[PDB]
Amino acid sequence: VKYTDAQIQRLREYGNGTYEQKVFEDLASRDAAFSKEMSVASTDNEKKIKGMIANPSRHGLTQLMNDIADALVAEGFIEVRTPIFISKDALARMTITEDKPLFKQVFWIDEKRALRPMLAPNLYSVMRDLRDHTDGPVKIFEMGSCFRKEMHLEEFTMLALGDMGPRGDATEVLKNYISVVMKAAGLPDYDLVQTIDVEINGQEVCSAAVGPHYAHDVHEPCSGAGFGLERLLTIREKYSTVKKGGASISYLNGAKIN
Amino acid sequence: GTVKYTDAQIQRLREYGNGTYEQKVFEDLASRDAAFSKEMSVASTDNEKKIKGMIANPSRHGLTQLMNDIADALVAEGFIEVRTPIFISKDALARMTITEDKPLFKQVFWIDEKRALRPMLAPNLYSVMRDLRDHTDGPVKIFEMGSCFRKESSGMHLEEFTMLALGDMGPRGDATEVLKNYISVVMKAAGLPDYDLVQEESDVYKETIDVEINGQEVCSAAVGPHYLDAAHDVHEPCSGAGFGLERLLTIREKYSTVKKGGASISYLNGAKIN
Ligand SMILES: Nc1ncnc2c1ncn2[C@@H]1O[C@H](COP(=O)(O)OP(=O)(O)OP(=O)(O)O)[C@@H](O)[C@H]1O
Ligand SMILES: Nc1ncnc2c1ncn2[C@@H]1O[C@H](COP(=O)(O)OP(=O)(O)OP(=O)(O)O)[C@@H](O)[C@H]1O
Ligand SMILES: [NH3+][C@@H](Cc1ccc2[nH]c3ccccc3c(=O)c2c1)C(=O)O
Ligand SMILES: [Mg+2]
Ligand SMILES: [Mg+2]
Ligand SMILES: [Mg+2]
Ligand SMILES: [Mg+2]
Ligand SMILES: [Mg+2]
Repeated sequence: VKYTDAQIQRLREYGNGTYEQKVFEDLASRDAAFSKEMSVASTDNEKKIKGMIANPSRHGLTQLMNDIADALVAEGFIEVRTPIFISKDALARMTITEDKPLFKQVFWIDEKRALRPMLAPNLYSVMRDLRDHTDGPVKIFEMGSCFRKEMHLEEFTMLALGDMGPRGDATEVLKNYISVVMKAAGLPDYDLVQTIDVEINGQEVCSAAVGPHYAHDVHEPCSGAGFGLERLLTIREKYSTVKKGGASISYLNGAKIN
Repeated sequence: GTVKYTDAQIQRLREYGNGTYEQKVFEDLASRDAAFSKEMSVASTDNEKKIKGMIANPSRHGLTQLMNDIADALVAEGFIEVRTPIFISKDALARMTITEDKPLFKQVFWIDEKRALRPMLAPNLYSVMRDLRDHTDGPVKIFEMGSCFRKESSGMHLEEFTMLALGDMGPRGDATEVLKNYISVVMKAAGLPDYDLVQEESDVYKETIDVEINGQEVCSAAVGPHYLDAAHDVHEPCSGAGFGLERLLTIREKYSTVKKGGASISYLNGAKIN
């Protein structure tokens, strides 16, 4: 037998082991193993919190953002920051209209504005405006919170990068940007799947595309990529749920504080 | 003379310019208007040069850099950096005494009947601090940097702004002296070592110690008060402070409005891109 569904949830509350694979010969040995792993998880958790208090660090998600950002600046990307509020018109230009499944996921603030569910609308706007000021390509990125009604969080942190303007072998260039990010995040091993998706062990962590010309008749060449940063951190740190590494009032850097 | 730029001219000058236009005086309307024309061209020229420099030398964002500079200083002092949700509950607001009758309540962006965009970081920081007290007998020192939201209406006010808030529960030594010292750490790390501390009235905290630069508030801080601590199950000396990071950046970089240094689709690091 295996751990019961309820035992798995109990083990994952304080523990970050891999519990779903354990197999046992009878209920007695399952229950003995469970008691031991619960005790170890809880004590390990307590020690980890005591260590953060004794030797505080930058938050794990902030650190991951800084590691990636310094890699992208070194590659010539400008960091931008855009508003969390976006307009209904802006969503509709992303083709996010009443009929699109994503539309039902939007948090509205009033009749005309919403919490952004992705960074792309704002980033494309900023890229196009920066291209008005130069003959060369423009490469930018943003990291920030996005929101969707719902490895899913209602508030999650997206990294979005974009490259607009003259570029040769766009697809190879985009794959290299993905490499830069994944390597800077400490996740060098990953699969590319088909638009390009990045997966680790079947779990999508990025969606990227060349030429998303989805207002103007004539477009600049453009490519971009969006990464879920809590997902990357969860996979790298081997946290047993996606709720432990990001923003929380129950978890702090993988450890449960209550 | 006594003639100033008109209010509309000041707004037009500040759109692309970061000069100090409100100080200019003129003898008559003709001279005012000629100066306006000249200073508008200068402002746009200077703006274009800044944009071209940013394109030629890609960099981290100014607000992100300020956040990193302050955060590293606070971690060096033993503060834990936390990140908490932007969503908070109506009950959490009530525990801060932000209820239907209070003016700040009118400023809250509601997401549904029971949840709002946080207008301040204290509700979540109080929760995390109290839980961390369960794991130590010593001081509990935490901070968060992140977006807060208020309906506003406009000088030095944004609807979305970035607060740095810190909390210190059970400090070693006098709570007010410790608070003043951590304010000093933040302000020096921000590159703004010259500031005044001024006692100010508060609906939530009764009285705050505010950080003011040339009369402009950039931080409110408070020890307690006791009723507010006890509402969050805190029963020991406690203090905290909340800094407006865009206001700090605006003053340090001498930007002419508070809309230029933070998140924007029109401005990038003090320059207008459209
Ligand atoms: N609710 C969410 N919680 C956490 N991360 C998310 C969430 N939605 C998207 N992401 C991350 O943001 C990236 C942006 O991609 P995209 O908007 O296409 O996601 P998606 O197709 O809705 O994802 P999924 O199928 O996993 O729900 C996703 O690859 C994922 O890494
Ligand atoms: N709308 C806003 N835009 C930008 N910064 C803000 C805004 N509201 C508050 N802040 C910053 O957050 C800090 C802590 O918030 P606090 O509640 O004390 O502000 P406040 O007393 O309402 O400010 P003010 O009187 O300027 O409106 C303030 O000192 C200020 O620097
Ligand atoms: N008046 C402003 C700024 C302010 C002042 C004192 C505070 N004291 C605290 C103590 C413990 C935990 C959090 C806080 C907190 O953020 C806090 C914030 C506001 O709250 O927005
Ligand atoms: Mg989805
Ligand atoms: Mg996807
Ligand atoms: Mg106010
Ligand atoms: Mg005030
Ligand atoms: Mg104040």
